[PDB]
Amino acid sequence: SLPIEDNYIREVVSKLMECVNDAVQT
Amino acid sequence: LGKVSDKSREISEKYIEESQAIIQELVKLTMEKLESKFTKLCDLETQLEM
Repeated sequence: SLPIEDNYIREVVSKLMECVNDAVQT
Repeated sequence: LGKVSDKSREISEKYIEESQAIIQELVKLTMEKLESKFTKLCDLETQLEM
């Protein structure tokens, strides 16, 4: 139950192919 | 780019077949209103002559 340092608490803490397949064709 | 262009050029045609299907509706929907103005005007064909 000893408090810890504050600077240690602050220390521990498929949509791609759907266009390519349509850009290769047209 | 040509692979775009003709691919676009058919899509424009897809709206032309749209657009006349709107236009041939207005040529319908005007006429009844024009009919709704003949049936009033043939009233006056009597009344003025009265």
